Amino acid sequence: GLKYPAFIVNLIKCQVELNRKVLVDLAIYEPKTFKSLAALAKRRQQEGFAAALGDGKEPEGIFSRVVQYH
Amino acid sequence: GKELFEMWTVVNPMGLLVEELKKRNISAPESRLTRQSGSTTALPLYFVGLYCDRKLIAEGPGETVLVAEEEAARVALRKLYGFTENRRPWDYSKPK
Amino acid sequence: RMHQNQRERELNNQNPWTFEHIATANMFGIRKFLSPYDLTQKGRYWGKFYMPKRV
Amino acid sequence: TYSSLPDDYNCQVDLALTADGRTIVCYHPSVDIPYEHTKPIPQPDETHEQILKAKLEVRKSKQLEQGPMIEQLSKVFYTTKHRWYPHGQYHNRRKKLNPPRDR
Amino acid sequence: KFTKSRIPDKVFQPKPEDHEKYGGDPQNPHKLHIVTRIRSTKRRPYWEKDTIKMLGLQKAHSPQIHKNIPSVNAKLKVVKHLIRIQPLKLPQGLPTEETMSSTCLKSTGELVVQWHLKPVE
Amino acid sequence: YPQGYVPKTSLSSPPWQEVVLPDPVEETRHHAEVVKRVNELIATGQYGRLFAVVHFASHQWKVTAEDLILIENELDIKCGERIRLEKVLLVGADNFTLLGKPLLRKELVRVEATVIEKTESWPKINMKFRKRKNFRKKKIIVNPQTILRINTIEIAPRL
Amino acid sequence: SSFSRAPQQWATFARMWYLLDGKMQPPGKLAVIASNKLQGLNKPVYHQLSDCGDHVVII
Amino acid sequence: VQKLADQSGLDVIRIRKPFHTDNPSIQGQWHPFTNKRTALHGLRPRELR
RNA sequence: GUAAGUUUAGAUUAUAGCCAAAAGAGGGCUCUUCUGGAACGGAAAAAACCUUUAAUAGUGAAUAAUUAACAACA
Repeated sequence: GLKYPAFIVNLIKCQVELNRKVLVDLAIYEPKTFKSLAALAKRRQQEGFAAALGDGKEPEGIFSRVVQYH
Repeated sequence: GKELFEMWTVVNPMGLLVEELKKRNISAPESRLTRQSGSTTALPLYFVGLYCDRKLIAEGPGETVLVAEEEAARVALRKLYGFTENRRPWDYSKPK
Repeated sequence: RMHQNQRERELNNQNPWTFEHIATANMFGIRKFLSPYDLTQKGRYWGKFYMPKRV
Repeated sequence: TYSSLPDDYNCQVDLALTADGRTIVCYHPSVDIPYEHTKPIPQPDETHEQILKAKLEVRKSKQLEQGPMIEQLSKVFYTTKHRWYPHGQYHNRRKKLNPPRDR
Repeated sequence: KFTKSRIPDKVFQPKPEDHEKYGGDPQNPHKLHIVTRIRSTKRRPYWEKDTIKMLGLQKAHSPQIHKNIPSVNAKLKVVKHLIRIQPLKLPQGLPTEETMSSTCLKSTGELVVQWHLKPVE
Repeated sequence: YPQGYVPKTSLSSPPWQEVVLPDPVEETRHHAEVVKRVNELIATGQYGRLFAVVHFASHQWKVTAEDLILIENELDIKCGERIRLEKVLLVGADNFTLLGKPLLRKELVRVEATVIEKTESWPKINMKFRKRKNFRKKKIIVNPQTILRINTIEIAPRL
Repeated sequence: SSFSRAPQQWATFARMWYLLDGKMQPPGKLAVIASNKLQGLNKPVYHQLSDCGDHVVII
Repeated sequence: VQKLADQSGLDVIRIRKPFHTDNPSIQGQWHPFTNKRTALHGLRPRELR
């Protein structure tokens, strides 16, 4: 039930750096793992929608927290 | 990369399966048609699943119901003997 | 009234970008594609034709 | 019911974050087909060859000529007739004797 | 005849709202520019081609460090449409001989003097 | 009728359906329970083959034990030598998978490989397009290569 | 998984039968769905040389 | 001489793919019925029963 | 800000251009003057318009230009 732009973009916002070549391998050869990634991308999309509609200071989504490096 | 029955030749796989299930005191399986496509054409696909006590043990694909049903038997046997495709890789790590 | 309407249009226009600013400041190097008269006329005149809605 | 995808067809997705927040854990067990959703095998009346012979029934003119035979074949397999014609010796001698095999 | 042009001086006199938007105090001006070429010099007049070579901006998307002094600024105005300018920033101070080998420039414009490639925690 | 009420019409509501996310407090408890179960599965060793996605050279490879990989440059490793691949982005099994953000921790996963062959590529023809091309205005490119065999993938119960 | 080689290949490349209902629909939007399945672009194993189409029935 | 030592006698020609696996799948290869929900009594669409 | 410039010695070839964009002059041509161009991407095909610092291997990645645009009252 996902369009291509939504799927790819939201995975990036979760700090997942799999490339297109390897993603095709999982879909063909790892159907259950691909489904798990599908839910993750969908959830992050929903969190973004909630943050957009709700305005002001509100707690950020569980999966919308970005790990930092230095 | 070698499948079990490629190295061992077994005819009538269902007959062997029935005896093996008896040893562990399990009821004989019930064959049923889980999925179907293009039955009336010349290229049909069949999925047959062996159900035990209303619980699924194996599922197999085939061109014809008889072929698909026989395929389900081999899938079941492999799981019983633990020679599945996704089994633990052999271990050459040991230096001893 | 026409002159008064013209003044009103300039003051209340909501477009941040106008022909005059870009031409005079040579943003994009736009002057490569323009004539000297464009700076004077400010895009309200093209050939012999007058544009009544250009602001 | 935290998973945003229905769990009824392929697998059950359970997604969790570790305490440190550096790893994502996925639990996906398989879903088996319910017994109530299956049909009985039609035991009363099968090799695929027998199916083909019934489909490719030779009724008139004994073995048919090329053209009529090809029209019968195209209907059975849902193709056009052009597929079934042969080729000349130039193309047949170019074909590889032993093409490579992967696994 | 297409020729070199002179920009009116008013363009470079800022407004109070601009200071808020871009966040630069009209006092304590920054010292070093970061400049990158983001367009091409083909189909442009020869004076612009020469200046780009003077400023070292031959390769696109590679930053160059320059002084924020009037003589340099006069040249930058000529090629303003082909470049991007960002002020330099040194949160942790200028690099010393000890830290010279551990600097790294961020996209924000900050020259950090320690780079460990580890989570901040 | 409350203020700001619009009767139902075709355009009254947006086409999409708004959803309600689960509350944070309960979700965190469920997250901890899920992690506990998976760690027990690792601890008891209830898994078969494992497959990992490893970033090596400049490329990403889906990998499993006994697999063969070809790297298109020299490596400086002798033949028959064992190595450890240190950038792993995903490890998976039949029932569970682990994802790094963007990389997994060193403790969790260890992948080892061996150098099998060091070779060169077959000749590749490069012939630029130019007026008066000619058949001798041609170059042959051959690059060095190396082959690695993946040996093992291991996990530990430290989630 | 754990199938034999030939049944595994047969299952993956099998051709499916679909049904569409056209009452009150616009013909253009119906075509988009039908074209997608006829070419086989709904399968992750799609390739232009693999002949992976499906049957579509419209009423 | 060192190059000859490292080589295996296999022919140096075009190699179709960089990667070779004999066990490509752990969870099972994709077929059209994966990701399709079943139905009660196994009723194909519009079958009355 | 930046790395060229003059003098000495030797040497040919070339001496008809084309299109786009400005300003004029004889009234669509015809001259004079300043700027730009010669894709393997784009504008439908596309010397001259737009994006483009050289050229190498790879089953990696981020981007640029990008023929379409949403009949009354007031």
